[PDB]
Amino acid sequence: TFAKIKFSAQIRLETGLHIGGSDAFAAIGAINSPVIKDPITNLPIIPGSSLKGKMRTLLAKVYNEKVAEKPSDDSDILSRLFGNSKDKRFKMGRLIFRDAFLSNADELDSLGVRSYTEVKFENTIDRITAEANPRQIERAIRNSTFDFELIYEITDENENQVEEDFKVIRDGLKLLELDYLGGSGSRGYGKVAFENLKATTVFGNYDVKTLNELLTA
Amino acid sequence: GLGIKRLAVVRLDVDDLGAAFMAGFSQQGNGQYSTLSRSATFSRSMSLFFKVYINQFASDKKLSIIYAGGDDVFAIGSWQDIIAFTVELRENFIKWTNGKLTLSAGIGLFADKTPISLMAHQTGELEEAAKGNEKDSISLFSSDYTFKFDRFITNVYDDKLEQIRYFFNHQDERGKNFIYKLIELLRNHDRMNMARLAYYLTRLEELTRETDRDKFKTFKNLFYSWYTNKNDKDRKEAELALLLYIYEIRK
Amino acid sequence: NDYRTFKLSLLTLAPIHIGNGEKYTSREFIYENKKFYFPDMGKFYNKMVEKRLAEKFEAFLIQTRPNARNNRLISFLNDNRIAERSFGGYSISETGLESDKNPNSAGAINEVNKFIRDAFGNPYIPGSSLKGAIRTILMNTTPKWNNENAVNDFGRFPKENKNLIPWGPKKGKEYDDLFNAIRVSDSKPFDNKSLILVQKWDYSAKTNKAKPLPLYRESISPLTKIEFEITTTTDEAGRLIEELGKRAQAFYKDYKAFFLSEFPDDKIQANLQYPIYLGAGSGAWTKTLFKQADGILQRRYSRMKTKMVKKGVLKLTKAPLKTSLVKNHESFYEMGKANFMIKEI
Amino acid sequence: ILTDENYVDIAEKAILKLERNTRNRKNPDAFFLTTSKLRNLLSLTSTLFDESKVKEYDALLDRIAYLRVQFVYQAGREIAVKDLIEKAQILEALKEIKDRETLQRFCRYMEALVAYFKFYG
Amino acid sequence: ILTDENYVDIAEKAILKLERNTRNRKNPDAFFLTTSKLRNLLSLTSTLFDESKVKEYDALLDRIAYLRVQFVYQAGREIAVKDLIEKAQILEALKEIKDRETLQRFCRYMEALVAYFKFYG
RNA sequence: ACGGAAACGCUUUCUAGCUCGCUAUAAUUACCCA
RNA sequence: AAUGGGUAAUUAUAGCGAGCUAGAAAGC
Repeated sequence: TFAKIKFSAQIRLETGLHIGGSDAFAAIGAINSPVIKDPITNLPIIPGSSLKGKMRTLLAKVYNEKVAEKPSDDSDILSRLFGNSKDKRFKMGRLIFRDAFLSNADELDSLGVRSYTEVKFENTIDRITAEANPRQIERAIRNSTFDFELIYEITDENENQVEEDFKVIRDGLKLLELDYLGGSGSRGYGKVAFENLKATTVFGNYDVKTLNELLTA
Repeated sequence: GLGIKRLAVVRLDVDDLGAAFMAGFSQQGNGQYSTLSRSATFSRSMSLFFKVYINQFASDKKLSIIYAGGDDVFAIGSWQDIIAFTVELRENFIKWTNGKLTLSAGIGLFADKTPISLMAHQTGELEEAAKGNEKDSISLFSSDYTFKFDRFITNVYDDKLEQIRYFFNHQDERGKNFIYKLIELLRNHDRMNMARLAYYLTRLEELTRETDRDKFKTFKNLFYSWYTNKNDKDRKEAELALLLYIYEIRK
Repeated sequence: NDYRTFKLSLLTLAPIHIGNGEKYTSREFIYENKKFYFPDMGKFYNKMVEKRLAEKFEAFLIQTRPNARNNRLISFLNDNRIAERSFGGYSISETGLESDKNPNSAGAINEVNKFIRDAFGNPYIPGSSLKGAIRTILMNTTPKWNNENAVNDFGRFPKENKNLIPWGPKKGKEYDDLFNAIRVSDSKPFDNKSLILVQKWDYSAKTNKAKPLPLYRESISPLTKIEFEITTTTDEAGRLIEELGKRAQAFYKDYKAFFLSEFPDDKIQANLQYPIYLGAGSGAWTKTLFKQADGILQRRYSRMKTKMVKKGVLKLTKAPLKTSLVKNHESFYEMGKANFMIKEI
Repeated sequence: ILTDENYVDIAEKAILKLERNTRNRKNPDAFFLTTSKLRNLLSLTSTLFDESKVKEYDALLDRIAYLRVQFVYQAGREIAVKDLIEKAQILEALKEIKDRETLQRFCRYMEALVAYFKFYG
Repeated sequence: ILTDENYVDIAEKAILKLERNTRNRKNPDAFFLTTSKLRNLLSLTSTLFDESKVKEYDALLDRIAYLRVQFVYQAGREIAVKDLIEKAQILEALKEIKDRETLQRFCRYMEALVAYFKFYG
């Protein structure tokens, strides 16, 4: 058998984030560290790589006994969800993340918002001669929300391994409410709230009535 | 599993056998040495080499000398043994004929189950391209990998290839990917690729484990030495030596 | 879990002004009553251009007419009888005492520096400002982080090394980064009814006077408790955050014996919690490793306004006295004095 | 006016045209204008240059309309800023902003002015 | 002037003609120019050169105008990059572009400069 | 009465797998000019 | 002593710039 289910979480921002991008034609006296944004809507994205490779380190300091020192060294409680590329049977993912596009582009304009990002001025006080070194890093604003879809695969290689993995998905998705989600991090920029962790199947038939109780715990 | 699953074919040939039988001996002296006894002795010597003694040079190897003698030799076989058999045949024919009578091989690499008429003709075209390279050449594998036997055996097959094997089979960081990108930069080759390789090797020099770095430093200085040597004769050797190494380490 | 959280609650004795870079000018505000109105001047121009009156507004802006009462764009609206005040922006009430000048001349403030804000219209205090104030305490109270951290005369020699703190990836080495392991988060954003726009007041030694300055930064009203978090991840950082409550006092003791002395006790405040010096007004002896920057900071000022000898001026302001949070008359605060308490959660 | 293939050169010889201290041979050809007021000119246009990347011209032309009055007011404060807007034709170029692709060009002209100021003294 | 036979050799003997650090005998005979102050100039031309293949030249002649803005601005901030654009003649390689193959030639010139800077320490 | 007549160099095949745009960083310093 | 105003400096700094596995196989 083969099914595939889907987590429709909502990343609410709390003192919002800045996932960097590099631009060679920025300005002289404007943004030199911009958020990564969609090219045609110009809304900031939380791309799926910075979610996946953040949860990978969060659960790699936790769901490992041997100190990892690399991926393709995780203890296969991770590597059957995130994939190695040196183990034979665990090359493919079994977890398909998504880019988190910005949902409330209109519940933000309801408030007095005139740009969906905010530019913060951020000098560097030299501790001798007291002199500054300003910058302008861009960041997505506080009351954003992002439709976060995550897709989990199910084949006939999960003999008893399905409901084990939601002690890995919920572990990552409430350890990211501890960590900063890429950004400056140790200066704010991270704290988030995965509202509405609401799993549902989208291919195959599967019972998730037992599943929606270990998400609201 | 250390090989690519191919089979090579070598059609050797003595260069200027007809010039070795018409004139032959009249170069030394005043036309006093091209006589009957020396001519018959040289003829028996060459048939004794190219019909009897090819079995001694090809005693342990996994090949099959299909046709041999006169000048021309046409030998199928497994590819490492074919290349080593050509090396041994030249390194014993210059010991036999004192450095005179240069011979010219042409080797072609073929997949399995290809017909042995599409094989024999492409190897013959390789071989006549080798004869047209200079008086002596071996044309490995292709109409552009043309060398000399004085240079393929010493520099490519025993100097460069053993240096690449001595470097690569000591370490456990750089794999097939570094070798593939090295062949790509050796094959594309404008002047700007010398600067790109100078950036690439210096970037990978400090990316290593910092204990065994000078292994990679004495490799990268040497590779940049035979990329930018500007003689056109030390670059194609490095490309073909890396082809033979990637062939040897193919799973 | 390794992530030992905290909870910092901060308290404003003196007003605090934090960054924002930009500033309004002499003709970017309205003052109709005890409220200063700061409008979105693009929309002010967009409403006022309907009367074809903007050409008059071209004359008013370069108009260096005397008697500052008629220079501050209130007289423009009291003259051409524009009478809406329906523009955007925010409107904050007065400090009430930053107008040392005569009554009804008053309201002739000139250049106001904005407070940092997030895009909804509220202000907050950034976590990076508190984190840079924490880093000076941790650099000046750890005695291994003051001695060799200097120039060694590389360029013209003013510059610091900036490598004496665990910093970076650093090939081969395990990831140290002490200050990655101190993660100060931002504050909960409060409302504009705690901003008073103090004026800078310089109180020098060797000419015992309090000559004011024409720099009227917005600030924080005193006695405002501000939320913060410091969620560490290394126990080595847990030691420093646990010893904050003693290192802040040690930093203040090596400060007050060094710079606040030779200036009189009436200008100084009390503490009531553990002391900290937040940005924009505290001076270059709270932003620096001051016990080594005594001979390097004064080399930079070879201009028209050199520091008076060494440790030249003490910075004060004027806020409404809320308690009694002072110990003197006429409400001279310290402009950057704040006091925090920490607790594990 | 300014197109894409001239605005640097138009901004180059403007700073070669700016007046200097005739007196005071201490770093000679020191300008009457300083770096801080030129940065305070550029800070008017930087936010507009970002909003010309994110937003459209239509929600922005009032900000452009106020930027002319900002340059008017900064002209009337200091004599060197009164002259820099006349050597480099700034108010002549502010009259012609018909697009995103002209507003970004004007902001690159301002940044070219600041760059060629910093390169010279 | 730089043409298709010499623009790597020009970069090589322009990095070699640059002056070395006097002091700091830990890694001595090293350069004043940090790697960041040169990667933040190749950052412009790399994203140009990846766009020159896709786009026509006469839609990419504002980015090339910004090149001479940014090289001048990075030169006027520190003496090292000023020495770089005076040694490796980057401004006189920027007046003369005018078409696509010369723009890609200048981008490969900048790449050869960065490559030989990383090669010699 | 063309060493000719008839004859697809054709079928199958993911540029794929893994990987945080990240580390440090108080929008601040100096005190005045007419 | 009042009266007019602020003036100068930094506008990001130092890094990393891709690594490894695969490099064509099975048929007529």
